[PDB]
Amino acid sequence: PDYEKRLAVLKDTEFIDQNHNVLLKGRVACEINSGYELVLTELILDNFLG
Amino acid sequence: VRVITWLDEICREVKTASIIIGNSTLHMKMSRAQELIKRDIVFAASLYL
Amino acid sequence: CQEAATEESFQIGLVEVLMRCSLDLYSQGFLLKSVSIAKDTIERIKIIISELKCENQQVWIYLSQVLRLFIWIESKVDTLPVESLVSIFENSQFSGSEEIDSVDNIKIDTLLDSTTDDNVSIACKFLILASKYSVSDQKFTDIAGTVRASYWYNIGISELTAFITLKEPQYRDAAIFAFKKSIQLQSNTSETWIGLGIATMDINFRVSQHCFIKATALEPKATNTWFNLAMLGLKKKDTEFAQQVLNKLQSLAPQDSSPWLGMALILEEQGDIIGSSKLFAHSFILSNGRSKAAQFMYAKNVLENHINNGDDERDIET
Amino acid sequence: SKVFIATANAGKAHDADIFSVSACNSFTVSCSGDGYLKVWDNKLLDNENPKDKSYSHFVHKSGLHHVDVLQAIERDAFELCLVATTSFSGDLLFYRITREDETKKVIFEKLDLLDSDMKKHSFWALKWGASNDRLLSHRLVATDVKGTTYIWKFHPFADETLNWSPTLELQGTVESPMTPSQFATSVDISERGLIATGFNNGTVQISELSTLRPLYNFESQHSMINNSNSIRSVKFSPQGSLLAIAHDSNSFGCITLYETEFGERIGSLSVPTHSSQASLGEFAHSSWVMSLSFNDSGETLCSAGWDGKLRFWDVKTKERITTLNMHCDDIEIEEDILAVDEHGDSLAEPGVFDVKFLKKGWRSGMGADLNESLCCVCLDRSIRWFREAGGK
Amino acid sequence: IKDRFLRPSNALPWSLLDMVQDVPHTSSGKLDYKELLKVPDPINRTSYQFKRTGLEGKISGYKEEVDLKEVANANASNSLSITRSINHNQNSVRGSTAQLPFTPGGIPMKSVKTDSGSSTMANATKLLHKDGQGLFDIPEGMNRGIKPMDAE
Repeated sequence: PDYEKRLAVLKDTEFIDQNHNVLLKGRVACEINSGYELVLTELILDNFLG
Repeated sequence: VRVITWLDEICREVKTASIIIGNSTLHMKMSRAQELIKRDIVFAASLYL
Repeated sequence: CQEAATEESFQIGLVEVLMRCSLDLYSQGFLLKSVSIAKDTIERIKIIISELKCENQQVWIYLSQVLRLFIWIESKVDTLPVESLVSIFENSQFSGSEEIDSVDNIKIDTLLDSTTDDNVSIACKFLILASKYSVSDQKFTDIAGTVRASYWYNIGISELTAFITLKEPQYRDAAIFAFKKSIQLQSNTSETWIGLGIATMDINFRVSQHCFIKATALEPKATNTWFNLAMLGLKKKDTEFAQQVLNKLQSLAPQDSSPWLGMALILEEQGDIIGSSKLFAHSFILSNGRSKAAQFMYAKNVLENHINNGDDERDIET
Repeated sequence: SKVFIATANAGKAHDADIFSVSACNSFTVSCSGDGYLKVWDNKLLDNENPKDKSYSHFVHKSGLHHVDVLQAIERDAFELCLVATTSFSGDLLFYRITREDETKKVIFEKLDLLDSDMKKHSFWALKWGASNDRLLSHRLVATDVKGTTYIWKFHPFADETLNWSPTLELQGTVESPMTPSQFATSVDISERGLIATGFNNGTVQISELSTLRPLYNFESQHSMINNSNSIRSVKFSPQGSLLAIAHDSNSFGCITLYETEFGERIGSLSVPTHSSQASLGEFAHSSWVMSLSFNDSGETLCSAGWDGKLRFWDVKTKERITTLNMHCDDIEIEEDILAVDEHGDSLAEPGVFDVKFLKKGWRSGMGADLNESLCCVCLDRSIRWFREAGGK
Repeated sequence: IKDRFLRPSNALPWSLLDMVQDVPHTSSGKLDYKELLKVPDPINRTSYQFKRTGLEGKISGYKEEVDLKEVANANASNSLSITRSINHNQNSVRGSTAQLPFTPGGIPMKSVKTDSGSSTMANATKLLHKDGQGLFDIPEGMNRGIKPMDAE
């Protein structure tokens, strides 16, 4: 049940799509093994890093 | 030193992901960082050979 | 090979092993050196056909594949030592086809004196004959359709390639028939769903969309099926479709050059150039001469940035 | 294979700049601008820079810029070992080895092989060859101002047990095929027999030594400058048919991979190096590159740069494994350290001249089995050694 | 003084390389873009196998066989079977997460064929089925459809 609630946030944050499969956000995030992966994933989007 | 090592691990992890996403400049930057931080005491000899 | 004079296991195995030496290096980078083996081992293969006394379907598949490294790549037209392969049919046994002969009307020993013998077309015909005219299951086991259902794929694939390269409907027709009858005789192994989709949808918008959409059933993941669906961008004209289909590709498996290439094309055709350029360059970096358009379209887009400006020669990056 | 570490070090070897190194199983020797030879011993004691286990020798007034050693075993009559060095003037003085275990008094013979007429051609980029009964003559290739390659069959033995009779000879004169007349920069042989030749205008022309055969050539990669493409070191894989070319491009270094038959550029060995601050391109090193070298197998390539950087390039899949950084402060003992040169410049990133591998059982200073050891020499008159981690 | 500046260009300056070319869109369509489109590589359904002579038969006699399971040997689709072709793009351990992994033991991976049609492709092509004698309109996952040439 809690896992299914973790899916609710993972679907809302747009990492995995609503049909429960991985998107580009989820793909890029798949490389990061650290615990603070979601913010880090969100850091790479725009030219802010450039 | 540990922190620096883990940063090397990160830059590696992000490098792949950077490539995957697309931005080549970003990848280069990651690998520029990966060039500079890997040296001397940070990655010294493993004295157990 | 020096020890074993003429045995069925060793020297047939020498074809099965040394064929992929070519393909590997082609995939890696080296072509002109590695094609030498391919050219040389054909004559050896022929020599073995009579010596070892084993002209099986597997051998013909192997030689078909080796030949395929003079079709997917066509800068080795000057070397081409495949002109003396009609004697291979005289050396080996000849069972002969039934349905495939009626489509194009080209025999085993009726493709030498052709209408203006072009070299590429010589290779293409030697491919066509090699795959289609092979012997039946003589002293070789089987189990439910493996004799003439998998072999329709061998035919249909070769014929499809022949169409793709030369642009002739005659072979296309025999590909279509092959993939229809294979479909009839199996319809569960998920390779017949692709070729049929590819070939028949060249005629009009969606006759064999039944085949090409539902390839994903027993086949778990995609490679060329979702990429070629981007042909709807001009064979129907829906722009969002073109990119929204490739989203699923680049989300699941972005490692290949193809989806990157396709998106790059899509972004280009609308309006944007710099992002498109970036995409194309990235694709090139990924592939490194894996796809055709990976090298071509890169050079194109780069040259498009340098039309109406003329930057300074003292810039190193340019 | 991964990252190497200091097995042994040295500093302030010669009076002038140490332009090249020459290593083998028995010993290692360096040549320099003042023009001397110090034959450094391989077998050391535990945790000590020898220094005095490298006996000096007088050679030339002008200097010595390139050097290489060769070893062989023709018969039981004499265990073969031979050295030859090139000068700024351009005379290839041979040096015959005659060693003792205790004393180590390696005095050389007064070797003047060629007459005065053949020395019209200079001698710049020498390179020995190891032929294990493919061609009985011990191969050797040099260059000159006119663009020509000469070989010298040095057999002291009998029958074309074995009586003493040292001689000089010629296998075949390979000239500079390209037009107009050109300066031959560098050249090296191969184990298979396909022996290409490099030039000062970026083109590498493929050839053979014995047959006097010029095969084919290819165009350079962007050549519009004054010194557009200058090939420094052409090198080959010891087993395979690949060709690793090292050449320059205004400021930057350029390393390219080819093959002997086709001669097609599958890729150039490059990484994200610094160039134009933000907008990068593709180069091997940020500064110039001189000496490339393979390991015993022919997989890990190692280039020597002008920016004080060694980089380990994987040949099987074109990508760098890691980078070893060279500084003046890497020298062990305090007295030999030269931080700043006499004309006012910090030597934190000195010019690394010649890196060269030492295969299984050559070096054995401290903590090394049948190892793939390495040596290196820099602009600050230093000489250093490295080793593989573990071994087995 | 009397050479360096006033001597004209042997090459051409990039400022005066604006009259070089024009770039047509059409090559001289659909087939023009996708030249790479193609079916997968030829299938080798059969296989050469050679057994033994008899009692203590150290390679002499032999008899052949044929095999069939899942699909072609490649990590792009899946190929969870451990006997798979090793490509020239893999490290000692890490390499890349692109190529799909090997089998897990113990836990049931639910994927049974249930046949010697009937129920081989059960709820695979039957779920994705809509209009016009199985003419699958939409690519599955999303909702959109297709529009013929009359749009533009």
